[PDB]
Amino acid sequence: SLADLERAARDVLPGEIFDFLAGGSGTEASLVANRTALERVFVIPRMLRDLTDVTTEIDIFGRRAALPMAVAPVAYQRLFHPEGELAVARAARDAGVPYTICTLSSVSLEEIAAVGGRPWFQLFWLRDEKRSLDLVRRAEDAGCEAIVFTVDVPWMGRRLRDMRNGFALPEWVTAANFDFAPATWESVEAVRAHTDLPVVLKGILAVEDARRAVDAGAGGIVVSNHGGRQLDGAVPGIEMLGEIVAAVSGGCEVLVDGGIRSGGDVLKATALGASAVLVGRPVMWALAAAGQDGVRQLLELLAEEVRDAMGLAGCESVGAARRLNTKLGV
Amino acid sequence: SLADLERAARDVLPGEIFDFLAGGSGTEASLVANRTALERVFVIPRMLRDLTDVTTEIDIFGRRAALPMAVAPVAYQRLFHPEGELAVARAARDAGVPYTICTLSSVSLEEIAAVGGRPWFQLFWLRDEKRSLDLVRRAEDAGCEAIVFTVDVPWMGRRLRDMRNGFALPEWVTAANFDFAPATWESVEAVRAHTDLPVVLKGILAVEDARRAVDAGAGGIVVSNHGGRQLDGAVPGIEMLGEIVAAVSGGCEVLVDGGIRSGGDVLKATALGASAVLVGRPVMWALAAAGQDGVRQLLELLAEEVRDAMGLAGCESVGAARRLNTKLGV
Amino acid sequence: SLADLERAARDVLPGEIFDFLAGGSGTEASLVANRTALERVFVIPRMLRDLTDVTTEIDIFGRRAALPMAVAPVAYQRLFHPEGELAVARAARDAGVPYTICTLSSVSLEEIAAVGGRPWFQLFWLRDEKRSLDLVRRAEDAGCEAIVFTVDVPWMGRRLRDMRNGFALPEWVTAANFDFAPATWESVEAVRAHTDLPVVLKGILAVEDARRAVDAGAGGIVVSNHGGRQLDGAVPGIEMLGEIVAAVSGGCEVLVDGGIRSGGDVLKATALGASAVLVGRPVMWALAAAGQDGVRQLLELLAEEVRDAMGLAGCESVGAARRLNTKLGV
Amino acid sequence: SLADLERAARDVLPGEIFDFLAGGSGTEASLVANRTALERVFVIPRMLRDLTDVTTEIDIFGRRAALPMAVAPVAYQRLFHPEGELAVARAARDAGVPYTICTLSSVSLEEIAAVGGRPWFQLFWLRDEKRSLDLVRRAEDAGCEAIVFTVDVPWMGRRLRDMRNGFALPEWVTAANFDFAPATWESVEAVRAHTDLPVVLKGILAVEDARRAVDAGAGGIVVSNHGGRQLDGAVPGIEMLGEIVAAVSGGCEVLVDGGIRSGGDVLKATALGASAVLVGRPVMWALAAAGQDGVRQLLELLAEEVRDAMGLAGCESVGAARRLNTKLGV
Ligand SMILES: Cc1cc2c(cc1C)N(C[C@H](O)[C@H](O)[C@@H](O)COP(=O)(O)O)C1=NC(=O)NC(=O)[C@]1(O/C(C(=O)O)=C(/O)C(=O)O)N2
Ligand SMILES: Cc1cc2c(cc1C)N(C[C@H](O)[C@H](O)[C@@H](O)COP(=O)(O)O)C1=NC(=O)NC(=O)[C@]1(O/C(C(=O)O)=C(/O)C(=O)O)N2
Ligand SMILES: Cc1cc2c(cc1C)N(C[C@H](O)[C@H](O)[C@@H](O)COP(=O)(O)O)C1=NC(=O)NC(=O)[C@]1(O/C(C(=O)O)=C(/O)C(=O)O)N2
Ligand SMILES: Cc1cc2c(cc1C)N(C[C@H](O)[C@H](O)[C@@H](O)COP(=O)(O)O)C1=NC(=O)NC(=O)[C@]1(O/C(C(=O)O)=C(/O)C(=O)O)N2
Repeated sequence: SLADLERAARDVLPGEIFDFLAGGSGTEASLVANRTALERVFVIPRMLRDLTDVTTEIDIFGRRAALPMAVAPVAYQRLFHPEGELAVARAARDAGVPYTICTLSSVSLEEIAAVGGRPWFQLFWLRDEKRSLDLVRRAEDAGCEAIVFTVDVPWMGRRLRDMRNGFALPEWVTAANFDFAPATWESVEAVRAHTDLPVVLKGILAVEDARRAVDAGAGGIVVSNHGGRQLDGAVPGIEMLGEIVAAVSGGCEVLVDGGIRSGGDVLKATALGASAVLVGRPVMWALAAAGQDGVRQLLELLAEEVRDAMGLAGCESVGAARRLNTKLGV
Repeated sequence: SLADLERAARDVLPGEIFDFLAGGSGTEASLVANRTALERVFVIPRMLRDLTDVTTEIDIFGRRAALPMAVAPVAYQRLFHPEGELAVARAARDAGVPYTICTLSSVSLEEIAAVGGRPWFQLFWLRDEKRSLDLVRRAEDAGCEAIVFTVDVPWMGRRLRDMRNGFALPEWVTAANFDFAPATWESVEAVRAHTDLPVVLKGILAVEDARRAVDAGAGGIVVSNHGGRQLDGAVPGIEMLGEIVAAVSGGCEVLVDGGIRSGGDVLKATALGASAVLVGRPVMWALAAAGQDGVRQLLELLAEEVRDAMGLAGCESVGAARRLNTKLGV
Repeated sequence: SLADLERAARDVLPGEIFDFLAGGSGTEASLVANRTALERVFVIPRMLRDLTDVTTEIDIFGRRAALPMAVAPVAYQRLFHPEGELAVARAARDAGVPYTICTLSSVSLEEIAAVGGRPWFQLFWLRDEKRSLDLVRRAEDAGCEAIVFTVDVPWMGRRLRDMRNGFALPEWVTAANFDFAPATWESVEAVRAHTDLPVVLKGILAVEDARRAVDAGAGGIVVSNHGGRQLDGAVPGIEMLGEIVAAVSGGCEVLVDGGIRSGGDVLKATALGASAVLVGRPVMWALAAAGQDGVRQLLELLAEEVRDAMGLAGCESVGAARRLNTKLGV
Repeated sequence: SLADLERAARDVLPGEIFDFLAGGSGTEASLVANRTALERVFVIPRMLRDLTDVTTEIDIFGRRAALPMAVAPVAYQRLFHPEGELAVARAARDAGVPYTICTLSSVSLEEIAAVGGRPWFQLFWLRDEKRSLDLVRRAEDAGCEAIVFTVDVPWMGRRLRDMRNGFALPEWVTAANFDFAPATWESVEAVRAHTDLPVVLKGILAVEDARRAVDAGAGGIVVSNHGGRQLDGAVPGIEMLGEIVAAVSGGCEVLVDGGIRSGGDVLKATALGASAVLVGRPVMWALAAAGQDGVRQLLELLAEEVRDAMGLAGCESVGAARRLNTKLGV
């Protein structure tokens, strides 16, 4: 799987960049808990069903995706490889997986979107509502299909790895969308009224926040502790997903991320009730280790592992994988 | 117990063969979980009962067995020792334990069955229904007493040990029954209508699959994650057994396997409600380390450990061992 | 506490004797679980009560004891020190703690009892009922106050340490009461009708066995997996004690043993509802390391630790310690 | 965070003093459990609330504090640094955090209180009720705002580190308030009738003790196992807090301590329902490593971490942090 890639990335990247990537907030309690949560989940597979036409495809936000997965927004991809966002966006397009353009992309969102595929745009709320809504309109004018409003960063968590490294953006990595402020529910309304694209709230962990996101007109949420990078001691998304799925009752798409490292982890997420996962760090290890061709290989291996895991679980379709039962281990 | 044998086998076998044997799918989460599940189970022994006539015998599929245990189907036994299946089948016969002939046996099922004893036949479903049913008829014509239909291998799991070893069958190990396709419930019907032998579905983990197996006319099931070799993250059988036993309500025999390493583990399986266990890897460690006499010694040591464990638990009979209570530890 | 003593004993004893002492059955799952069970138990202390007259004394089987504790029966004490049972019995008497004379004592039970104090006698059932009942009468004629009928040894568990050591009784260690058979409930009746002493069944783990022991006229039970020396995978006593206490409802004394290593462990046992503990291995480490004076020092340190733990928990009396609540940790 | 400081303190202090500070009673089961309890607690953060005016302030015992935190009473602060209590009290005052003057302060309580700020006084009950009540009156005459009656030390726990070190007060460290006896509920009444200051019972772990403390006229309790220094095997405070909070139903302030090492730990304590925490050992590591300026820096870092954690959890106020939900991990 992806475990060699992690090493290959540790080798090629300067320590302080691999730390920017790998790290969480505080004591990294939430970073590690993301993995322990997935490792505790056991799937109950079903046997003897028709697998003649096993398909990993889903429809999400009006469109077909090849797998129940999107590339998570990860800022400043030129930190990992000279072609940064463009290499990832190309591989994503060719794998039929959505790609989430960041607000802090090291290439302009217009350029990334011209790559084609299914680009989404991740929004950080700026101090000026008009700058925020102009970023939303640019993304929509540029053909982005969803606004992934990041709602768990009223400010960045305390990253002790980057504080200890005195890490700072190299001169040659820029925020290309530019020549910030806590978001609120009113900020969500402002975006929702400005766009006809689906608004996807990223970083929901409370059941009542899931519910309110539906009330608020979200088309989706991402059940996420931000890869353990925001509140240290935040519950993992994976530990809140089943509850959140039951409370939303079909009222928006429910994605999850944090620690997805395999196809089997995708199967577990789907059996908990997720519509799709986001994968972050692994796509940046592939990017670091081998640029566009590395990301394309990661996405093919993940595509094979999802298909393998589904069929061994008796699931012809992602919808069947959602109906699987689970059992929690120790 | 068997722990020396494991070492003795590691010594004598080429690394890549010991890996074929020892390995599971994916990250081996289900391989390890099989052991953690049994280690969590504590038996509540009963005291002061009559042990004058302690007997480990059971009746299963019309016939007496000496212990609540059969040899699991393990392909290509000539990988482990020159006499392969014949050495194991001889030791099994002389120990009064059923032996499961594989579809991928490295000696023909007719030869293995001529050894006598209580041979069962494990069926992999082939692409051609007529080849499948002809393998069933051969087994029945050859005096096999049960068809162990393996229902958890629509295709083989991803074995990272064998992928990393680029492992492949030596020239001198053949599939002797030959000069494959996902099974379904219709495949089960096809076998059930073709034979009067008991059909035993191997690889059931879902309660509703157990129930349906009874509905379908199975004479037995094996509650099994295939030794952690199929879906990585599949629940252990041992973790589903009690639920499955309660749902079947006596309607077929319920075997379990995965990680049985002692007589006490046999006692635990029986106290959870299993009719019998299958033992896989340990019979191949004995075979590797000492051929027929090694398997016979393993089966005598297991026979002594089962009898010891039963009497220390106050059980004169396997039926009394099924009535024991358990308590789950950490 | 006792942890230095363990080392001091490892130093002075031949490896194979320290193994006779330290060891359990099978994989020692039940030996280790005894410790993990006590370590999981947290006491909820009470504050601000009157401690003016804190007393560790109890009345058990008609008589006062200085602490809620007795010395467990441990065979062949001359293995650990030349004065063997006599050194332990002297220290026990002078500490006001009952001492359990073994059926396999390396000094005659008449000699051990002449030491005075509060000797109990542990009975193994022999093949001949008349030899058994004659051992009971000797103990009673010798002034023993209780018969501790060991009911968890229809035969000795498989001790892999002693099998691997080919351990056997030295020539100079004898069974002094001599110049065996599974006990049953009828054996219990036979003893109960032969003596007016309290009969204490040692090795009860099932709730229904506790209840039946009361029905049968037992004056006590010892909730015990025999220090993990009998069924490997037997639940720890400490894990069944609260349930057993509730089911007996005051109908006999309920002792527990296995892994008691401190006064705080005595407090935990009492807060679970035990009347008293037995301590085995620690009394033999003291004996090995320093003979009679070593056992007397162990008993004084345990006496101080029990008194300390009780007062820090707000308990003036052992009866108050039984009313404490507990909380189970991980 | 504080983890470097711990090392810096280990370096500068004599082993036997760092052990006086770091150590618990018995096997330190309760010392370690304090940390495992906090590490098991996950917060469920809320998103998208107004953080325009995030404030860490609370009102407690009539007065504003800058953070939900006080310095715990820790005896003989001149052990850690020449300025001992005065350095800590100065830093506490300037950080707007209450400081708890000990009965065994190595500077007189009148001197410590002249520093100003929000001094509380911790009371150990003496053999003579009149000495006890005269210490209470001195504290009140000296402008202390609360009496923190320590109710979990009828006598000091067995500190094996200090027994093994034969540790004893250096000649140059004195008990400055001087030129002891178990407290009871009558002792609590005696203090309550002698002072109009709030009486805060420190070392409550039982629900019924919490309730009785309210009945008794306490203004507060501290849910505390005394940093694992008193009963070894005492439940952690953090494990009883939620239950205690629910039982008090607003009837007194409920503080907690034991193992608070960060702002996130403060957030966890508050989400469990605590009014405020006490921090002990970390304030003495800062003191040892850098005297007054070290304590002031610790309090600024803790102040920043609390504010960070609150905002990442969507809490504008400590009252909002109390309403957060939690989820217990493994
Ligand atoms: C290096 C880096 C950068 C980001 C992010 C993650 C990493 C690892 N994230 C979090 C991801 O989208 C995301 O939830 C996953 O990382 C968590 O899952 P995973 O890596 O285990 O698969 C991001 N999530 C977002 O919504 N937006 C990002 O820009 C996003 O937030 C920022 C940022 O812009 O600087 C951070 O610095 C940070 O999150 O710590 N950027
Ligand atoms: C080397 C090897 C080979 C097999 C199998 C196991 C091993 C270890 N199994 C699984 C066993 O029957 C079985 O459930 C036990 O192995 C699991 O228990 P255990 O070894 O812990 O006691 C097999 N179970 C079957 O129903 N049929 C086999 O042929 C069986 O499946 C195949 C195969 O034919 O190639 C596999 O390669 C595989 O399972 O991974 N073969
Ligand atoms: C070396 C030795 C010997 C014995 C026993 C224990 C040890 C350690 N026991 C078990 C104890 O009475 C007892 O329950 C405790 O050992 C378990 O608690 P602990 O040592 O953790 O405090 C014994 N319990 C009994 O009722 N009778 C003994 O003679 C007793 O049983 C025999 C025997 O006679 O040979 C054993 O060999 C054995 O138990 O394994 N003898
Ligand atoms: C070195 C030392 C000394 C004390 C105390 C703690 C330490 C570490 N305490 C316990 C604290 O107030 C307190 O609850 C915290 O230590 C527990 O939390 P933490 O250090 O993990 O943050 C104390 N709590 C009190 O109410 N009074 C103290 O004097 C207090 O009790 C005494 C004493 O006076 O000698 C002790 O020796 C002892 O507690 O073990 N003194």
